[PDB]
Amino acid sequence: SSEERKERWEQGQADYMGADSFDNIKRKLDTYL
Amino acid sequence: PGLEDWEDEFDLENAVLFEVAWEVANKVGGIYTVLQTKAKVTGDEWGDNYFLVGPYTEQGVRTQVELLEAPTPALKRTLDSMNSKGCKVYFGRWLIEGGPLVVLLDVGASAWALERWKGELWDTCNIGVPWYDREANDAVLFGFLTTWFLGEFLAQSEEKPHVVAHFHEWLAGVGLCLCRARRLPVATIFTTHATLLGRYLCAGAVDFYNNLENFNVDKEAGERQIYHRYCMERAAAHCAHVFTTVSQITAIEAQHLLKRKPDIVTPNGLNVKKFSAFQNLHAQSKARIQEFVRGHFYGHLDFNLDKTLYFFIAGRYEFSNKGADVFLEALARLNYLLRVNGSEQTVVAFFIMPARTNNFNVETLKGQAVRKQLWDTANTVKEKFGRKLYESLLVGSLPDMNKMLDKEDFTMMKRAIFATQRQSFPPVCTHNMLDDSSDPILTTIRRIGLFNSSADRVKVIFHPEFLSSTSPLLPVDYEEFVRGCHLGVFPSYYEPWGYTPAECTVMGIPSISTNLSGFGCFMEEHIADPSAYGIYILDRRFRSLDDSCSQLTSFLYSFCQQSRRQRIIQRNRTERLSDLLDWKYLGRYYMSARHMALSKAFPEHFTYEPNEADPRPASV
Ligand SMILES: O=P(O)(O)OC[C@@H]1O[C@@H](O)[C@H](O)[C@H](O)[C@H]1O
Repeated sequence: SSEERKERWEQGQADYMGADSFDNIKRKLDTYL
Repeated sequence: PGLEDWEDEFDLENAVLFEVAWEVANKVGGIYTVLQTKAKVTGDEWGDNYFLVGPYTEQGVRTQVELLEAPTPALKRTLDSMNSKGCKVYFGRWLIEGGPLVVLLDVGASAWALERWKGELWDTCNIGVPWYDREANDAVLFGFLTTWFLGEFLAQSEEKPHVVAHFHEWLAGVGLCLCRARRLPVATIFTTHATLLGRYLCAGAVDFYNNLENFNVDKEAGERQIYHRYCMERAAAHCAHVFTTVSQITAIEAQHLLKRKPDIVTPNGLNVKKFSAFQNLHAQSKARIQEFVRGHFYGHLDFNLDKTLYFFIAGRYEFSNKGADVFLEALARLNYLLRVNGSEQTVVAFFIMPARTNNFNVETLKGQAVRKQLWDTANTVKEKFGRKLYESLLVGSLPDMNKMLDKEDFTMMKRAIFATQRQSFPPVCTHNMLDDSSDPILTTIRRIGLFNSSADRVKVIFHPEFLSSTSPLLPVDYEEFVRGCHLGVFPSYYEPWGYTPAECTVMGIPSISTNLSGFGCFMEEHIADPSAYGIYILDRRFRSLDDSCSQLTSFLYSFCQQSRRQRIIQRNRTERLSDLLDWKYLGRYYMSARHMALSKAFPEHFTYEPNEADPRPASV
């Protein structure tokens, strides 16, 4: 949740099955267009 | 024929375009030449509104960048604020053919802001960058400075013009993502020349081209620790007003990998004027290659040199990507076929691929020195014979042919003759391998059994070193040597676009490519009956390896069976094909992409009619 996910981002352990999949980035990005 | 000012008459008014790319004024890859060639025509269309955004390098600015003062007060104030806010940005010209305006951004002068910029990037798109990449951080900094420069330029202008941003590669996609994030009134174009995961998946994984729909890109990005690079690449591709690709194969690759069909395909072109400086050059090059093969094959010249064909394959040392194994196997099969049929033709294959060598071998230098000595002795004897014949012929007497040779002439001829004695066979490579045990090309040659024997009808020459005009044995550049060859075979497997086959074809040499490259698909789509124009497409997508090899063998055998008149006609047809690959025609697709971008960004002021009109049916 937020900060710990951010940490896992810089150290590079991405839970790409769940929260670190590109789908979340898609639903966050699509609002700007 | 078809010029830029054919049908796109459009109110451009106060529009500025930014050609953002990480490699501008910094030679790194191959699309450097693409930008350098496109700059002239794009600036001619755009006047003085063409800018390039790229990182600063001391070597590049020292060698090919001339610093100058920006012509507008807006650039003056933006540069002053940019330098006064803690960064370091310079201005100047690019010393190339077109001479476009360039802004250079020093990524090393903004290391203080990376900590806050990473946090803002994460809060904007949830994109994280590991600390050990040393390249993605540079891309992030380049994008942040690019978007900040664009925002300052649009904000500080007294009257706001229509700004167009054009990015080229994922080291610059962060800029597109950020400018779309901050809702700047900009038209964004994203063009990709090569998918990131394509190169990773072609190596190691099998049948990458038969499993596009069965690839869940997230994991394959995951295990290779290239997840974040794919993330930013795909995010930049998604949030683009117009998405563009360089070739059809890359179009399907992006569609099945980036999950977005590209709106327009833009092939890469080149300027044909410089290459054109057309049979005299080929004849000279063929004769001098004959000189080289005479030098290499001293003591075993038992085959006619008027019926010998020269094949060649060049490019970076990728055994699988360039398909050299297929070429070698098909050469072995063709040697078998020619030996069975008892043909007088001979095939000499050249392999120009860089390797890890130290020096030349003794045999090649010995052969070249022997050839030089023979040539010198022949010249001396022929000069003496001509002088004697002239003097004896002025007095009106027939030459007593048994007295034109004296003791020293016989001595020189004898010395040459004992110089041309050799018991071994000519070597297959002209250098000394440092990894001869682990070399794939030599291992394949040994397995297929081509040792330049007397009975062999196919000769293999491997030339690892870069081809230079100062070479001791081949003092020639790439262009002149390629001009003299007979055929260029490129059985490539993975290549987004073929620069080397394009250079071969624009030169006027018949070439063999695959339906698996951008150049092959482009040629197949834009002409009918491609075999008549000297281009043979190998079907590699819908066929197995053994099928691809048999087809290539059949193509080579058909080429070898052609008569001299047929070869001349085919060569003239391939000569009259260079104008299809010039920016005078290929530059229209980029222009259409720009018009799409302006239509999407500002529909109130601009409206585009979707005209996709653009041809060589046949010649026999
Ligand atoms: O007599 P022209 O119509 O000018 O043609 C002469 C042409 O000049 C150059 O373009 C080339 O040498 C051509 O091979 C030649 O045909």
